[PDB]
Amino acid sequence: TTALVCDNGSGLVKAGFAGDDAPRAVFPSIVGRPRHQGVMVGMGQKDSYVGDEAQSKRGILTLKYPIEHGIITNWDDMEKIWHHTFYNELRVAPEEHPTLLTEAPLNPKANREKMTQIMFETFNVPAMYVAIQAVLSLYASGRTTGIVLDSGDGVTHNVPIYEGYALPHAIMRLDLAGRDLTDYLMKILTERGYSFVTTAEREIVRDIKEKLCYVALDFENEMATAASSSSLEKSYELPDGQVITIGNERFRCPETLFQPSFIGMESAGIHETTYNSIMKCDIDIRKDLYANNVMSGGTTMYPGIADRMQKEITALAPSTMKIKIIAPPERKYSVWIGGSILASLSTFQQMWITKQEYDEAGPSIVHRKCF
Amino acid sequence: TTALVCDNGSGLVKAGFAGDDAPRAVFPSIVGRPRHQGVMVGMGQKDSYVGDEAQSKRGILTLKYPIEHGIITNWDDMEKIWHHTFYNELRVAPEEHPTLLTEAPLNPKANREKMTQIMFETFNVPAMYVAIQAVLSLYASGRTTGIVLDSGDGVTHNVPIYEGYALPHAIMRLDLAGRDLTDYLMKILTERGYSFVTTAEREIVRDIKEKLCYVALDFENEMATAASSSSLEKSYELPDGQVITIGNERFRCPETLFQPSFIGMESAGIHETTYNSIMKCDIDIRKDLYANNVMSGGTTMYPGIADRMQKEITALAPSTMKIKIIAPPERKYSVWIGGSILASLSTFQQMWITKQEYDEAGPSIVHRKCF
Amino acid sequence: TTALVCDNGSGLVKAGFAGDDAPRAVFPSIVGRPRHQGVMVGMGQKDSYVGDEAQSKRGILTLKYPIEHGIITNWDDMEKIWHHTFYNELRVAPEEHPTLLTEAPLNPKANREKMTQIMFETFNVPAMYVAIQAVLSLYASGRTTGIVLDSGDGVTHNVPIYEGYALPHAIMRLDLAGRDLTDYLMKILTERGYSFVTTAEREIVRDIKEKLCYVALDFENEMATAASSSSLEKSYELPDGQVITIGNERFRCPETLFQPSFIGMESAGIHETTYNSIMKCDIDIRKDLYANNVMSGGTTMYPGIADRMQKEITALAPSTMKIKIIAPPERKYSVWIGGSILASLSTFQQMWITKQEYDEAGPSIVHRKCF
Repeated sequence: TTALVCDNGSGLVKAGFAGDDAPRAVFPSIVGRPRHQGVMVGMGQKDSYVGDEAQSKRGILTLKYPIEHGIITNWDDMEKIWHHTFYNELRVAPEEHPTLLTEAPLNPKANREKMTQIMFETFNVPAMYVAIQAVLSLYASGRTTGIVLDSGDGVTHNVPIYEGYALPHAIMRLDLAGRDLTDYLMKILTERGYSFVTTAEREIVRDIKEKLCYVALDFENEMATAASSSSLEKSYELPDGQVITIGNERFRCPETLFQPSFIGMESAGIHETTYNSIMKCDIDIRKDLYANNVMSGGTTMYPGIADRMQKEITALAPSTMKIKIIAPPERKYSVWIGGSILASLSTFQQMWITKQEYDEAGPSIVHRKCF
Repeated sequence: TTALVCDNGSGLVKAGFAGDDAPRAVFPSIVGRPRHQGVMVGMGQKDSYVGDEAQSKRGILTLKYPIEHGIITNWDDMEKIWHHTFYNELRVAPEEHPTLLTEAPLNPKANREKMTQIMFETFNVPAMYVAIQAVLSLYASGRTTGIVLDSGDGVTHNVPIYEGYALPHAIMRLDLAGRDLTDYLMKILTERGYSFVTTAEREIVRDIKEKLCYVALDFENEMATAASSSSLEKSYELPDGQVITIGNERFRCPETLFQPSFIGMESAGIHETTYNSIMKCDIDIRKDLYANNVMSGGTTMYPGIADRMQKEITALAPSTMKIKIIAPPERKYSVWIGGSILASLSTFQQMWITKQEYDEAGPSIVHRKCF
Repeated sequence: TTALVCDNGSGLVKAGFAGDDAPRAVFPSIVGRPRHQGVMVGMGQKDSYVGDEAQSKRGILTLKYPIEHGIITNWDDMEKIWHHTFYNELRVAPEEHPTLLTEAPLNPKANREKMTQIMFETFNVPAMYVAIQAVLSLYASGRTTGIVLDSGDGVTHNVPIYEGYALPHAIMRLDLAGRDLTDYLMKILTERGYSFVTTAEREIVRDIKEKLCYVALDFENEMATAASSSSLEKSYELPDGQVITIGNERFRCPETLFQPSFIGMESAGIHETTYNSIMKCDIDIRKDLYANNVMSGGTTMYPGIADRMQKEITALAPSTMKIKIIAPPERKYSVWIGGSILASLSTFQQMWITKQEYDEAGPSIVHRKCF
């Protein structure tokens, strides 16, 4: 009695069979529709494109994401994707295989409830389970207890976990991502003496961030040194036809995660927030949580972020603690992997949700059953 | 239920039966009337000559074209031609056979409407359809999707096409032809040191263009080399009784299509215009459109034009594209052939226009039904 | 110590003396060059015409605008214009009078820097200042705080302002203008049953928009009523020799500004964009900004646009706001007037930019000094 794992990401969709250790089918979750009327005339009496079919036609077409992190607002597009995943990608029948679905942290009551109903009434699967993306990531690292920061191509969250059990009532959402960082990056460049007011320049700033941004061991020490000298300056030539320069900007951009005050947020930096989440956690797992801090997703990929996290937590630490930061090599696909191992374990078998249980208790049962 | 195909060209008329792969009746569409009164006195109490009858009497008589590309202004002459085509040429009854008619791009509302009315009220055909000359050409090459440049003996147009569907709202008209090129050709010859001010000389320049003009791989490279040296010079003796010489002129004449700035036009060269038309096209057909560029008609016959087109498009191309230029051997009769294959296909059967549909919606229905 | 005000528009140039309340010298900024070679032969061994000299010769000559809104790409032509303005128009010496220059929103770093350098090194003026066209318009209405929509004969922008201070980092550019609207207008006419495929017809559509287009109190209500009935239909006879008709088209054309979705733009309507700009603004000026919304320029002239703006903003408003729309009678020349009043005020005297300040800080200093 194996199950299918469908991971709904913030930019990519991962599908596979239970007991498999690597995804064999990955594709973005996008809907292709014409940008404007001129595109529509040449469409050829057809509506839209779904899946890999629209992937190579992306520039011309408007791509809409069924998932906003976050929250699924377009149900009609989302349905097409699941169909495409099970049929065109997986090439298996949903009725003969159970389905494992992922959910965004703090998922709305209407949104979580509608999805489960579709799986049984529409697809008519024998049994399906819904799990948290952050929870899955911890399993992949092989750690049952820990805290995982999940940043994908949409949203970033801090979720504490014990022996596979999470605390949804204690999950905080971070709205700070690379795009926000880029606007800050432009602000710092302007102070330096480089003007990036035009739209073309802003795109260039984005490229600069992606390839020329890293984080230093001590921000206050490094920022002042970079601000008063040209020792850390770098220059990059883009294929478009012009040359731009970046200096203190390279480490200042990622800094805002640690110090939100630079962008203008009421909430305190990520390093303190991680601390608050662990403090609110179970008494015998805190020791494990500090030594099991794991970051997941493409956005948090920036090298040295783990080292930078280590620097602030140790300096700002109280007294009865030790700080170690973990950054697994497979962190990009950590979320999918945890579900796979979890589904292959005996302990998780009792935690599955069936059709009969669903009808009587509703999708709400997820808070009581799902950790 | 077969149909007759009547192709109304910018100099030749092609007629035949549906399912036939080659025209068996071709003749120019001309009206013969006396040039002056002296011709009129010897006429023999008669008005004018229509069809093949006036073809061998062309020098003496004024030939008027019912079609200006373009736009049909003389209805009375045009009617005679259709009659001649169906009766004297085809030798079939219009009432027993459906008729397929062609139309010029951006055909005026009054002109398109009057023609269809004549076909049903006058000829009383069971059903008739009107198609675009450019659209037909693409079918002949066996390509359902592509972009075709149509240059005949009257006008040149760029029309994008997908699965047989065209975009009339996005069609641009080119007024640059060989005759315009010839005037330019005279201008360049004058700079060189050859004087062609007299009328007889101008005719000679025309002959020179027709037999001694070709296009080089790189215009800027070649023009400077030709201008500063006699290495590319050629001389031709006309049967009339005099000898003339052409050099850099041979490749400069066709160049204006690529670079309209030489003649004095606001609009940019043809290579850029083709690009603009494809960009405005449907998202999944653009990849096909670049690899399916097809040129049709006698004017664009000049060898090396396809090679020259290839050179500029690749050099001026952005980044996410590949450039291939197609020049089919049967391009002279490509327009007629596409209609023939199209009429023999099941998919096109649903796209035919009938008498009842016509009366309620009018000739306008053509934009909604005809691609 | 008075100054000269040179307003560089998107079609007209306004010049005058500081302390004057009305422009006494206005002329389009155009360069006259031959359309083609035939014009060139009759030129008379001369290059081009600048200023009022080329104004009555406009049909024959190609007119090039030094300013693209927007962005100045042709420096050589632009220089001639300033010379003509100060000398032939103004009839004053640039060296004895300070010069006030205007700039397009989001002006490129190279373009803004080159202009200021020319004013001091070339003209050698005692002192010159550069101001934003949108910022100037607010002063003319007599309001120091507000938000101004600037649409001329080139580009449309939304710029928030407080006590004379603007926010260039928060300025969004609108590419929607009457010409774009006209293409839409043709699309709606086609649906109705009127065919405007030919080029001559398109010009007619333009005339129709200019004289027969207005905006109704409720678009959704009115569009459906107009679509299903002939009650709002109008007909116009052009002097050329033909008669055309317009109905629902009259209010649908201006609508696209409110609802960009009709043309095919990712961005949301202007009414929402104005809201976003104010929200991002200073805390004590928002109350003033909503009650001080001012529109400037010829394109936004269409009567009822202010009334239409009022309808959507009130309906889509959250809770803690009141909506009032202001449309000053002198809005056509509002941009020039604000500079005039601003130059005559004591508060602005400290905000002027001098030669010594310029050389050390560069043209960039404009973001720090100019609001």
